[PDB]
Amino acid sequence: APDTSVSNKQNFSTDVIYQIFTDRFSDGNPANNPTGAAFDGTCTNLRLYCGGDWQGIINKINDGYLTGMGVTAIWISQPVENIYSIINYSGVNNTAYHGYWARDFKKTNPAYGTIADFQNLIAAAHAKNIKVIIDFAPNHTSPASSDQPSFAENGRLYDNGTLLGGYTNDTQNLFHHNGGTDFSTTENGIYKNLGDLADLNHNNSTVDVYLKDAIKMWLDLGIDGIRMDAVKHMPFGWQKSFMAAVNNYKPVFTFGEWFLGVNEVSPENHKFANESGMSLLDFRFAQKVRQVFRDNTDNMYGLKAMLEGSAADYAQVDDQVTFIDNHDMERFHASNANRRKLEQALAFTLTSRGVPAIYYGTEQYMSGGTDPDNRARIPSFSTSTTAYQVIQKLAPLRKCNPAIAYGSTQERWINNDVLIYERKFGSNVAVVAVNRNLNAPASISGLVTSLPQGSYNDVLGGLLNGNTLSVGSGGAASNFTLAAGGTAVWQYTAATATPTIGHVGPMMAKPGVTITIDGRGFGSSKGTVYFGTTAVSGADITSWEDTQIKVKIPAVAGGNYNIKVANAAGTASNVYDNFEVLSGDQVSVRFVVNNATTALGQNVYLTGSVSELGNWDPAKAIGPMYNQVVYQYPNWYYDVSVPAGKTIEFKFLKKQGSTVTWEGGSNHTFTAPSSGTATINVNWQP
Ligand SMILES: OC[C@H]1O[C@H](O[C@H]2[C@H](O)[C@@H](O)[C@@H](O)O[C@@H]2CO)[C@H](O)[C@@H](O)[C@@H]1O
Ligand SMILES: OC[C@H]1O[C@H](O[C@H]2[C@H](O)[C@@H](O)[C@@H](O)O[C@@H]2CO)[C@H](O)[C@@H](O)[C@@H]1O
Ligand SMILES: OC[C@H]1O[C@H](O[C@H]2[C@H](O)[C@@H](O)[C@@H](O)O[C@@H]2CO)[C@H](O)[C@@H](O)[C@@H]1O
Ligand SMILES: [Ca+2]
Ligand SMILES: [Ca+2]
Repeated sequence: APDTSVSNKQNFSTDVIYQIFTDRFSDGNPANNPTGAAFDGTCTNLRLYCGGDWQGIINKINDGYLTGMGVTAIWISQPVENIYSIINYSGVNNTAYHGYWARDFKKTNPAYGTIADFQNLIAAAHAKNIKVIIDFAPNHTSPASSDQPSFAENGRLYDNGTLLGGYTNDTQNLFHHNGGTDFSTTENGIYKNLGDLADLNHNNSTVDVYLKDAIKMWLDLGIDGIRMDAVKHMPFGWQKSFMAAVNNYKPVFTFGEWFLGVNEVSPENHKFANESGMSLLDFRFAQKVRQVFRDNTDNMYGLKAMLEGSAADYAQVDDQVTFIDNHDMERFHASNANRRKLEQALAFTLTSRGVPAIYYGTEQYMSGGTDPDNRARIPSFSTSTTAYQVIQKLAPLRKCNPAIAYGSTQERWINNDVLIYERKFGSNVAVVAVNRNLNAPASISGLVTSLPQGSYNDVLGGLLNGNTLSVGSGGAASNFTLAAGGTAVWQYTAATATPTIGHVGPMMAKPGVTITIDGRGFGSSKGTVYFGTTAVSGADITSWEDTQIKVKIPAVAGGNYNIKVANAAGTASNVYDNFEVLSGDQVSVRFVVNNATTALGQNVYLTGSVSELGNWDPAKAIGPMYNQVVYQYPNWYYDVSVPAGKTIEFKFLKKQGSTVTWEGGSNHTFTAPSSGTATINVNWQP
């Protein structure tokens, strides 16, 4: 099938996501609605259930609402069984309508539906070419109080109705018993509770295995992607081990939530996105779009910087999920603000790099502050708004114009208020002009593009006051005026004659797994795929088309590789880098080193005998290690993903800048478990 097909669970770049809060979309089946003091059919009390379900979702899909808009994927609330307790948070009653308070991951939330409802959901969606994504939140169970076992459901965890354990008297130690985090350090928000939420302990085998098994069920249910909650609050290594489990079974596009504040830029965030096996919600894009188009606290120059920098910081920028708002911020649209801002920001996001996500009700200009305020019931299914039409006109271009889905980004004109960018992929080009100034037009002269000579109509049809464009020879545009609040899109498409790789997924897996290579100009006859210098052809290439290739990863040694393709005639493609070949199935192991005392600005790292550990390369060492919560300095710890059942040799080191100090003696040695987790404790050899 082509790259754009609904069946492509590895690439969401040509798609447009619609983020839905199940409870607040549509109640197609009142019968499953909760009753009593947990329900509010008026949905005036934003903390109880309003009754939205899967059925309601099916209904909107079938009656043309989402399809009419151009949406091609839907992202919904965590489907698992939540707690039933109404929780009084100082006079206010709170229900689990949000689905973030899990009690059993192998069961559904009856307020949303039955498994059969779920299966119908996927069916209906699929039938209409819409992919399905679900939230997944393995960091915790529910709000619990260690000495007030009667409070809520005491963070109890079940396994398909079977009681695993509770927060009080946690002998098995399923949970963390370290107190609450003050979000002070990365280490602090990982090993402590998020408020009163029962913190799961990924280091306990039971927990480890339970979670890995739970996600398979859903995978077996046919989901197209997973949205991970609180990735920044769980151990990185465990998460990488989780990714491996998914990818080594049934790979699906996975993205996590790692909140970034205004003007915040984190290297940890980059690294996670680059090596964990999942991509992230592009908080950096979001924050910056808001400042520029909404709060007006930065200008075009700032957008431009975020664009060029992110491109450099993320190994796979096109896998970052963009948006303008979501359930964790106030609605972009403000009561009394000019709608044109929300419109401009939608246009922008839609034609920009990444995977655009639209928060339900945006197209309806919903207003609302922070939680619970940004979680109201969509008040209407009108296709008549300007926003609905914007999406409707742009969304489809992600499928038909590869420049938009996979192209580079390039600034071609700019000032404080204006920004003209060019996207390019093969013989495809898209040019976008935005004039944030709602009061002043701009004189546009000196514009050069890669567009062929000719005239171009605004793809928006003038909806946002766009205009036509006249490109002369040399792609130089003739002078024009860009109306105040003006937005225009122009484009050029044509066949690509040379193999050009636009995307790869999954990006990390063991040999034998089939990966997906999307692009253009691959031709129709099988060619060759290169993993590094190793060539793959024939049978192992399970399928080959012009825009997509499916191939089994050869049994090469664990590591990082570049991928490349060559057509049947031997013409080679561009290189796609950063593919990680695992050394085998993975397990999560806690490494602990005793008495490794450092000096300031000097940390301990870990390295060893396998690719998962850097292969003795200090530039690729794991770390820096943690040292405050679980184990206190001078003891250091760290949760690492390693090849299951393999015998491994390792050593700790002290780095400072790029200046290294090795532990003395001989490598330590250990054999990873076949499954479950383990804890290796040793002392620093001087
Ligand atoms: O002529 C190519 C030139 O076009 C754009 O420069 C603009 C500039 O952004 C505007 O602020 C204004 O000064 O007009 C210039 C065109 O004369 C690209 O930004 C620039 O890099 C490029 O060289
Ligand atoms: O908190 C992590 C911190 O640990 C290391 O610093 C040690 C320092 O070397 C010791 O002499 C002692 O004063 O305790 C510090 C930890 O609290 C790393 O040197 C440092 O970079 C790192 O942030
Ligand atoms: O370079 C591969 C080599 O790396 C490690 O050797 C360290 C050694 O442990 C240190 O004491 C120090 O002398 O630097 C060596 C790196 O050149 C592993 O110990 C070793 O097995 C491996 O071959
Ligand atoms: Ca219902
Ligand atoms: Ca945690």
